[PDB]
Amino acid sequence: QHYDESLLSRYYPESLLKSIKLAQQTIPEDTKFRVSRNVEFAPPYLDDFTKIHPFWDYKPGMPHLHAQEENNNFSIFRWDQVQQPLPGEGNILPPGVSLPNDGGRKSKSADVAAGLHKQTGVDPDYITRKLTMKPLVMKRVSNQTGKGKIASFYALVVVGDKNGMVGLGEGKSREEMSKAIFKAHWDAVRNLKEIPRYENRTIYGDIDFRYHGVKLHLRSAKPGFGLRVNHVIFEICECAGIKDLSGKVYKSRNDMNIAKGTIEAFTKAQKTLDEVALGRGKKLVDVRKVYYSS
Amino acid sequence: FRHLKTLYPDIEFVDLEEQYRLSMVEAKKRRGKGAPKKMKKDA
Amino acid sequence: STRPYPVNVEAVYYAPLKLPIKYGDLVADIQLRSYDNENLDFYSDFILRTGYYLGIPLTGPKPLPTRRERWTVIKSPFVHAKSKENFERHTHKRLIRAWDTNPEVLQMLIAYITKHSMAGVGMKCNFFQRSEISLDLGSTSAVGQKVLELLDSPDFKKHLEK
Amino acid sequence: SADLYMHPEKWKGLPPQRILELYWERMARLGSEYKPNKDELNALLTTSEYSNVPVNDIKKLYHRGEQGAIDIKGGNVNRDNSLRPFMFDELPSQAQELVAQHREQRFYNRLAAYELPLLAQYRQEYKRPSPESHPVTYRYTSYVGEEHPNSRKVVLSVKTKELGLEEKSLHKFRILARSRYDHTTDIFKMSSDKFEHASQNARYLHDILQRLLAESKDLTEDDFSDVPLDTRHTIAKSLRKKKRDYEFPEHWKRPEDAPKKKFDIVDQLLST
Amino acid sequence: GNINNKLQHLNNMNNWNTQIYNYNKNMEIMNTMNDKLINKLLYKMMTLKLNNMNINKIIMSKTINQHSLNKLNIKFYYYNNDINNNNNNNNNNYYMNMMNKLMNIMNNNMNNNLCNILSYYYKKKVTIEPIKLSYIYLNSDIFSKYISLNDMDKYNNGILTNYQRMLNNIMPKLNDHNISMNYINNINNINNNKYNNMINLLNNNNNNYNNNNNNYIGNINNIYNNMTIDNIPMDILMYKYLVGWSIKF
RNA sequence: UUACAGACUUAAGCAGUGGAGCAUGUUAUUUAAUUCGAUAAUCCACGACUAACCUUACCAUAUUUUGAAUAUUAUAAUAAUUAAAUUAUUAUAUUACAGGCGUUACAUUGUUGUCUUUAGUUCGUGCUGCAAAGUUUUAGAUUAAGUUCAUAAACGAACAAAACUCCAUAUAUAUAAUUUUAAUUAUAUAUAAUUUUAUAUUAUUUAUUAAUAUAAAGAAAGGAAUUAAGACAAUCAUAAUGAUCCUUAUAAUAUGGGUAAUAGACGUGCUAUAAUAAAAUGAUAAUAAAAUUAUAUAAAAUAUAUUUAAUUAUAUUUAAUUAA
Ligand SMILES: [K+]
Ligand SMILES: [K+]
Ligand SMILES: [K+]
Ligand SMILES: [K+]
Ligand SMILES: [K+]
Ligand SMILES: [Mg+2]
Ligand SMILES: [Mg+2]
Ligand SMILES: [Mg+2]
Ligand SMILES: [Mg+2]
Ligand SMILES: [Mg+2]
Ligand SMILES: [Mg+2]
Ligand SMILES: [Mg+2]
Ligand SMILES: [Mg+2]
Ligand SMILES: [Mg+2]
Ligand SMILES: [Mg+2]
Ligand SMILES: [Mg+2]
Ligand SMILES: [Mg+2]
Repeated sequence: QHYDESLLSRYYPESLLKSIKLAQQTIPEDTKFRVSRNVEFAPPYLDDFTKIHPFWDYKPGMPHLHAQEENNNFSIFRWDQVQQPLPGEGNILPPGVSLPNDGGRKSKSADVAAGLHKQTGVDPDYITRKLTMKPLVMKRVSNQTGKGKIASFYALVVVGDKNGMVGLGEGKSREEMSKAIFKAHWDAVRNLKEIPRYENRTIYGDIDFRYHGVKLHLRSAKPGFGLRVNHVIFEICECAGIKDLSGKVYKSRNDMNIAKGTIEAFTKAQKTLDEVALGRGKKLVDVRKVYYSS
Repeated sequence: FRHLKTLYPDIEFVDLEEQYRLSMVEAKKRRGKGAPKKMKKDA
Repeated sequence: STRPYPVNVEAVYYAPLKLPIKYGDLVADIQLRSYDNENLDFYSDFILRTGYYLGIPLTGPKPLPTRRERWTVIKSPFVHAKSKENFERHTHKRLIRAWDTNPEVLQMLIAYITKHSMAGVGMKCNFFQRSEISLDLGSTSAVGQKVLELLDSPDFKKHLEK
Repeated sequence: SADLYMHPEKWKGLPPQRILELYWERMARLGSEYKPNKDELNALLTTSEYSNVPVNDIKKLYHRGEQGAIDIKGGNVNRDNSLRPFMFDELPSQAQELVAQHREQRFYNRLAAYELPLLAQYRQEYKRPSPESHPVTYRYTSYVGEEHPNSRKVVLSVKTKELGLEEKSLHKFRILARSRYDHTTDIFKMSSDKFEHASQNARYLHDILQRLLAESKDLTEDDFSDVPLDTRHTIAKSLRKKKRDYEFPEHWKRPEDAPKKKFDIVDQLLST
Repeated sequence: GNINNKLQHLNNMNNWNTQIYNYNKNMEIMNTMNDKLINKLLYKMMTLKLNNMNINKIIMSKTINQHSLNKLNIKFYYYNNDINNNNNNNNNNYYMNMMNKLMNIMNNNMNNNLCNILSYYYKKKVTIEPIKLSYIYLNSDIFSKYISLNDMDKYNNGILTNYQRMLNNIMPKLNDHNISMNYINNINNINNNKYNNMINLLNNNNNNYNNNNNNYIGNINNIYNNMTIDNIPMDILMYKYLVGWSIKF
């Protein structure tokens, strides 16, 4: 289409009007333009080519194959910065990727909380605020292979909220011990269980439990007695919220099997007073508690 | 490269290939493996 | 009213326009050569656009037979195993012909396209000038000179004496 | 102005960035021939606020140079950020090559949109030389942007029957041209690249043409009418080119078997 | 599509460091030899010294010699780590560091610019375009030169456990498949935006006899509606993301 | 130590070759030199992109000595700069050196080679075992063969094959004012197949199946490149780095010679040992492709061998073309 100078003079710069006039006097209005399917001369988008883009066009004053300035008339005298910054926002960050501005600020508890929430539906806030994690066993194991000895880091950790909920987790990593602890912490939260506690301080009565080669003898204790038990049992009691306990481990004292045996004993070897009363159809009275009641 | 020290007096260029050779010469002098003094035709 | 896109900008998005040949007087042959076709074709398209505005009827780019050069490099084994790597170079050729144009306009075409040439493209131009049989004012080798000098030197004159 | 950078006296009153740009231009354009000037330093001190550089430092930096800055820094030990993490702010060099390709395309597109149309001012109407007064054709060759020995070559070609020679003189002309005449095409072609310049070679061929025509038109002594034209050279050339000189027999054509255009009402109705 | 667009493929001419064609083969051989020699010379001009203990090594890629009919453009990528004045001040705005002095003799120096010297060696106009790369892992040639020449104290007694770790955290591990599929979706969207534009411009009618020969669909604006420089170019550009890297010592 | 399958190889079949002369490489021997190229007992040291000079690395004789480089310090000749000194260039001289086909019994690195590996590792998660660990069906089916497809408390990613990609082939569009003509072509772009469907037969894991044949549609029938490791070879006269040795000589130049010697031996070729095969002749000229021509390709013609002429060889002359 051929347009009158008035219209074309309201959209295009004066410097380009002469070129438009000459083109409208050399190309007949009835020109049937054909599309080339061998050579693509124009870009894949529409452009009047009246403005120089700061990025998609050559930089004015910069030397290059098609620079029209004389060699003594270039205007780039500083070379410490990139001449043509990226267009638009200034970045090419892929959709769904984040610029790594900050590194080393992650909390492994928050990483465990986010992953478990997505995988199991547990509340992240409870994991990151209510739970305490204590490593119990940290050793290196090795497998003999044809290539050679392959070492691995083994971590056994216990987590708990100090209010009845405790869990045991194990983790392995061939790379570093920190990765093994992360997996163990992850596993421990998934294994969280509630343990009955008498007066939220001790166990119900005494427990004689056999876990593989470990013989566990645990006795309930008076208020203010403290934890007088194997060190492995001490850590578990701390996380679980057991304050008063006495006990002795016989036969095997393997730390790993003491920890698992203890967790199992607290669940499979205890019976609440309420559960005993309902099963037998009898009333069970705590004499010490009644003595100080109204 | 030898013409650069007069074309551009302001800039100080370093020839790493030449510099490497000169260090290897000094090293051999320190080990006693230097080059024999060349005989003079006058002799 | 939307922004008007004039015919000059629109032409860029379509195949280059060609002017009809009226008389058929071939005035120039422009042969372009490159080791790759992509710049060769793009530059050829630009020449057709330059000629159109200059009023030069142009034909082409006619593709001419591609020349293939080959080289075989025997490798270290030469044991009749994968012991001969092959290499090749292809010269791509294009011919653009100009018709019924005055010499001055033809020189403007060559000057402009020379100023805005692409990397790795070569250009040969054959100009054809029709002239009259009789013109006005029209349109010794080094070895021979030395031979005369040598034959005058005494080492040769001393024998030529008759 | 282009020469403003050479006149630091005239920088006073220019905006802060313009003065710095003119200071950078004088250093780049002069290089080792650069000598500190008071006027230049006076203008740079006026930019201590645009850059927030202490007015004292400017003076040292202007007289010391990089060493001065290293002293102001207090040390020369800057962290080695050679393996720093990528901030998705720059493009790979291979992607920068594809952007350069696109910068070139846009450069040519802009020329075709607004620069090529201006060439229409130089259009000249073809002043065709009459085919009868201008029968000779001089071919010149130009290798653009190259020094090539063949650029000197000039070729001259003409149809003998357009030379205005009588019958007897035309025969003598063709006899004396020998291998330079092709009877089949009637073309007399001679080329010369003996001289170093095309103009010299063009004159040389022109002079030979006049000499050949003069001898051919001087039939006072010999006309070489007894001597028949020798075409052996043309025959040898013809044997090296394949001749497809066979056409479909006319008595084999069956025009009655050609498809007959059918009647399409739609096209017949769409035309009215 | 990919090879018919300048933003979606690398021109084969770029596969060669000397981009030239001369009818005179001897002149082509000479130009090729001149490009290797100048490349070696430039490698020797990259090492600069301010003082005995301030040696700045600029890492330069191989040169791209673009030989056109009228000029020769020598394009190269360079990396420089500014270790002398890497501050937050604007003191660099009042002096020319050694790297700026070196870059300004390529074209700007009025008396002894390297371009004029080379213009006589090549007998043609010569321009030099230095292009700065900010990271050393954006060009394979620069990356190899840096390691080879500057990281020797890290791998001369085995590859340091920290050195290797840095060479493995350079880039976040982008998902190539998701990036590859995002690119293909954008192309389909752009391709379907132009087909819809024409289908609409045809169904709306923008000589019946001429309606069987010409293929002109209508105004350029309508055919390319919603296809501008602000959305098409950056989405189709290829080789935009580093997705893999293998280093060896 | 058992069993299984598949290899590479094997022999089988077919078509060529095995001795003679000569060409060429190696060995041995000879030689002033016949430059260099191999030593942990099967065999076996091979450079045909051109060794008269050059090449050249070897021998004889003669000759050169900071040499081809960079720098230092002097001396000059020269041009600028600066008020005669400075700086530039050049030459000469000076001394660190330069140079070295000297050294793998000169240590490492490259390079390329061969060589197995190439559906297997590592990682994430899940699951089993108190645990080291394992991740199970499965010692799956199928193909010439990861070939192709199934399947299991495993699932997925990366990895690489594969896909993909290019070439060829068929077709479409564009380009050529169809005398640069081969339009029966040239070369850009696009499409096509890793073919498809019905039917009968034989097997099957018998079903929505393979092997088969039958019918139909189709131009459709062949190739290329491709991972990372592991174990091993080569001096690369095809690039390095160090150490080590020569420095009036193990460096450099010239003339001539040698690498071309000849008892035996070996490899690889050429021409032959005649009639399913050799030799002549075949001009309106039976029928190609791929290349080459500015450090050129050389037409036709004439002359001589040489005879009517042709043929073959050379000379004379140097047409056209630096090229669809
Ligand atoms: K001889
Ligand atoms: K696992
Ligand atoms: K034809
Ligand atoms: K010899
Ligand atoms: K025979
Ligand atoms: Mg001639
Ligand atoms: Mg003949
Ligand atoms: Mg021919
Ligand atoms: Mg010799
Ligand atoms: Mg000799
Ligand atoms: Mg040495
Ligand atoms: Mg020697
Ligand atoms: Mg377990
Ligand atoms: Mg799996
Ligand atoms: Mg020999
Ligand atoms: Mg024939
Ligand atoms: Mg002849």
